[PDB]
Amino acid sequence: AVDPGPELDGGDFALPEGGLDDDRRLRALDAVDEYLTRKRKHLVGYQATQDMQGTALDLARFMPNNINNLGDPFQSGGYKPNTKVVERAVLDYYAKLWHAERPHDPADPESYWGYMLSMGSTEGNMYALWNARDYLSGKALIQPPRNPNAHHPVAFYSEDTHYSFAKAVAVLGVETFHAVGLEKYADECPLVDPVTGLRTWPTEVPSRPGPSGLSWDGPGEIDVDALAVLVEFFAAKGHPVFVNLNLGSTFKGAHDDVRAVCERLLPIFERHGLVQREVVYGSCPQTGRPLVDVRRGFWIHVDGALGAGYAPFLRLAAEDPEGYGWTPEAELPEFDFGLRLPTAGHGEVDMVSSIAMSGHKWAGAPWPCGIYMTKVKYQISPPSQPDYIGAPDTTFAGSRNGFSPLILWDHLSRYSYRDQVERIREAQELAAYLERRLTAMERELGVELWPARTPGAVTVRFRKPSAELVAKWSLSSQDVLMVPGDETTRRSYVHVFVMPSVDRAKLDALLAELAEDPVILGA
Amino acid sequence: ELDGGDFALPEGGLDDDRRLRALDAVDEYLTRKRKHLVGYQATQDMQGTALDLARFMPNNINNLGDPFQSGGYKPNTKVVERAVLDYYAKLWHAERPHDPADPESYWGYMLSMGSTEGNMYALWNARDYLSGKALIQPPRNPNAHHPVAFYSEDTHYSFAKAVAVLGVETFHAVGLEKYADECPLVDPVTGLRTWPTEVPSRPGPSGLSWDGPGEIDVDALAVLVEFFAAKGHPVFVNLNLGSTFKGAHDDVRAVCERLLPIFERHGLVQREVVYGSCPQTGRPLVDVRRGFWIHVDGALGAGYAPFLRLAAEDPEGYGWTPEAELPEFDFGLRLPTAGHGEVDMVSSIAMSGHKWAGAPWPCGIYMTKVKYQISPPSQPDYIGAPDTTFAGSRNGFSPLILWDHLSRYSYRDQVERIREAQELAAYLERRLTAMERELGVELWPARTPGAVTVRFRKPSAELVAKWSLSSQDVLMVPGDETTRRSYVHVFVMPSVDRAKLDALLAELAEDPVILGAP
Ligand SMILES: CSCCC/N=C/c1c(COP(=O)(O)O)cnc(C)c1O
Ligand SMILES: CSCCC/N=C/c1c(COP(=O)(O)O)cnc(C)c1O
Repeated sequence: AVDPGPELDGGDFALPEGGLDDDRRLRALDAVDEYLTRKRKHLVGYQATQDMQGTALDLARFMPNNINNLGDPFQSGGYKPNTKVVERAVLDYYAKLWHAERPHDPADPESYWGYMLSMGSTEGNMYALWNARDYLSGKALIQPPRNPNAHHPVAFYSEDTHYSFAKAVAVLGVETFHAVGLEKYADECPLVDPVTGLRTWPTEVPSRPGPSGLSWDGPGEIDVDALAVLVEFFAAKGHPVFVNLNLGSTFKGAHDDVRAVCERLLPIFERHGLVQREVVYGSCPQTGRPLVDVRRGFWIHVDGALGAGYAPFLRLAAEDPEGYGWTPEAELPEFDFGLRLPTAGHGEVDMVSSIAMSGHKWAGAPWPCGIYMTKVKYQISPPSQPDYIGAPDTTFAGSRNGFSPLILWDHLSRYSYRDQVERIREAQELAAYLERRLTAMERELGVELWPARTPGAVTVRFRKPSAELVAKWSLSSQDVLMVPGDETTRRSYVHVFVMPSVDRAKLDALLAELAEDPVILGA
Repeated sequence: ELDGGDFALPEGGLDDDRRLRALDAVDEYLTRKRKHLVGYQATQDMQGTALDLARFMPNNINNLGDPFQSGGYKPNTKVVERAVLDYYAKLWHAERPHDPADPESYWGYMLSMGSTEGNMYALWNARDYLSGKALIQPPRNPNAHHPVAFYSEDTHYSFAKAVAVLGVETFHAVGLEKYADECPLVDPVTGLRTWPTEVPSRPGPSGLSWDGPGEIDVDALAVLVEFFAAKGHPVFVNLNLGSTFKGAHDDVRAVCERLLPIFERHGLVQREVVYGSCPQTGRPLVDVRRGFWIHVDGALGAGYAPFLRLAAEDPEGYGWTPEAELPEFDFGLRLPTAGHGEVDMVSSIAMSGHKWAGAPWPCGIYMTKVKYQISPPSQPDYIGAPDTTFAGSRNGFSPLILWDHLSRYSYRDQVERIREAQELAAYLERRLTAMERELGVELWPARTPGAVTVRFRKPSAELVAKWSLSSQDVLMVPGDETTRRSYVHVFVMPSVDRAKLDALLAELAEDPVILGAP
């Protein structure tokens, strides 16, 4: 099989007490560059854009600055070397793209609020679930200028949800429907397990079945029917509800049908008094009663780590296909802050409470970054009031990366909407091309590759090749059990993500190597 | 200031001329501010890190997963990351190499946020360890599972945030809820036994903490810890090694010496913990853990304190006797037990790379030991490496920044950097008091011995904005809004030299608020 090339050797990097001379330092940095350069040119297995030569030329000049966007993006604060003016421009652009109300205005509850992340979307998902936990549990909101389960939120998300949510749930102590089901409602699961036929609580909301009848070969989209049954169960018990929906899922690149979910859940929320409800937020200032305000009892979060970066552009083309000269083959669901639905008796309800996106995914960046966005009306009173930063502590991070706003600003400034439509068009068409070539390879060589692509996704999955090929092309791997609870049914998959830095020549080079790979051939 | 109009991003994009004009405006703004920043604990001169490392900006580097495991995302710098972690492990007297089979060996990782991530991780780790959640895979008492957090009034706001995020209760919350009338401390202002909101810091000339050094009151800590330990609670203590406003160093060694006998008396050195019930008959599955966790928030100080203590150990060899003693604080701090065994006292340390070293963005280190590692929240296929960190994707450019920094300086050069900063902080304090005598104004200058920050009366807004002076208000008698005083501080980082201080002092001497001072 192929050569992935040398790894870095730890001996070259050991840092002695006396320091390293300039020659040893440069040799080491050159080894890093040679390694990273070879790997970045061949990476096709992760949802991370690899080409930003232009941003490097333009933004290298900023590396001498210790930039810190400490505090809320909407006030400078005392740390003057900051890029909050740039950060606000990037936030504004995405607020427009996601049909949020702009400008940000602390006096307008419907207006957007958001900030740029210093980790990746893990930060945005953690923040979302923190914000939701406190909002749904009755903690105090930010300053303007009988039911025992009312304060016990329950989280719902599909089996294709990223591991950051399992992490966030544990960090924040938000209980999933699975945990609450087992603890409080052990024999009352409303779903029958398709393998066993028993009413056992599933660990996550089922995703849609594939040809097998099971989720492993399905599209990776949440089963809306299953979600609605589960949400109804807990809403009827009096619990407020947190739902995460994946817009570009980690392995399959699937898009949960956010509009279908919202249409199906709104009447459930209305029936069970979760559209508008009174909430006690601590005891009353002196005498032993409570205070009360009015809140919704549900929170829909869209994990658009990947997909919030391209879905607006695909949807633009879908709305005017002759203008963009492209009809996307798959429909991507309405998902953003513009999604508004009628009710029986509360008027139009704006359905989505928050969105996360990663900048190092579709746009590309040299480090993790991204955006969390919500609305003013959801903002929680900050944990404390630090004088020393001069700006409110409204964010998950303390010190914040102020170079990432420059990265994304530079990116966004170089492309029109039409250019952004072209980038998602080419990726969609090249993903379809890859799937076609993989099935043609199965016919030419008489090998099984198990190729699969969810319509509208920018990723294609297929049988895992040799370890050396996986290492050369940074293929991401996932094992599946074709029948849950049986380790004899394991299949090993990889996938390829067709990002804007992946072109036809790169895919053709990979395909030529797959065709001669010893695992692929010697099956 | 920067004009928002220059930065609005149109649907159609910006042309190359508008783009460059905007980027030039940003550079001009940042350059002017960087050169005058003296009010925050952030090194502003990286002395060629940018020359050396700009070349890496074309790479989407991702150190996804554990630093000590291969993963599938091959454009990563984990080899570099491990070199950096190894350097700090040695500096902090941790056991190396990292080895999952050696419980005493270090484990740590590089942060993608700043020290906020490391403080959050430490409290998460401690919460789960002290509460009996399952530990990582190697190759009676109703309060036993209810940890209680303690830290001083000079603790950074990231802890208040972390406590809220993680649902860890502070001694104040638990005191109020469970033990409302049993506070063992008397309030120095009121004389009532009201639970204070944080562990008292040491008093100043006022008899109150506001003009004190900013170090935790070890007596008060010990009284509080004993109270909750005696009730059966396990205990988390955060100690500040270079506090945010006063740059104080909690006496970590004194704290550990005072707490160990308390832990031994109340069975917190080695205790049985229930971490489940057995798969058939639900009998408690059990291992032995400690019932306390001491974290050092070295966001700032973990970067310089080793080097000062190196000089203190050999002052004639380094040609410098530090004037203040910085406490032993690290993984090497080991105390005798009642039975003449030894206990390694500190469980974790956090440090920020954008503070003492300098970086273009927030970064840092969290470090603990293998014996404390918690079982990951889930098992992910698609990353390869275990999900053992707070971040998911991780900044792999920061390891390059710190490696490059550390590679350029010997231990002796690092000792010189902290020497120069200590001497310049002492100079600043002398010049401020000389200014009070020359101009006949009261500047309230204050510097905790051994700190690299000096606090003084807040000057005009204009000067504050020019020099990025950090501000803090204090009430000189807690609860009385008429006793408010506004301070600023200057942090003498390695990028602050005599000339910069002298220029600031010349402006302060003509400042309207300083000259107009009642
Ligand atoms: C940049 S490629 C390696 C990361 C893969 N996925 C991350 C990922 C994440 C967490 O984002 P981060 O790693 O913290 O930037 C969240 N949600 C979804 C749907 C994802 O797919
Ligand atoms: C870099 S100067 C602005 C940050 C000031 N203080 C941060 C700070 C932090 C939180 O670190 P970060 O902001 O997340 O990097 C924690 N602990 C202590 C003792 C601190 O002083």
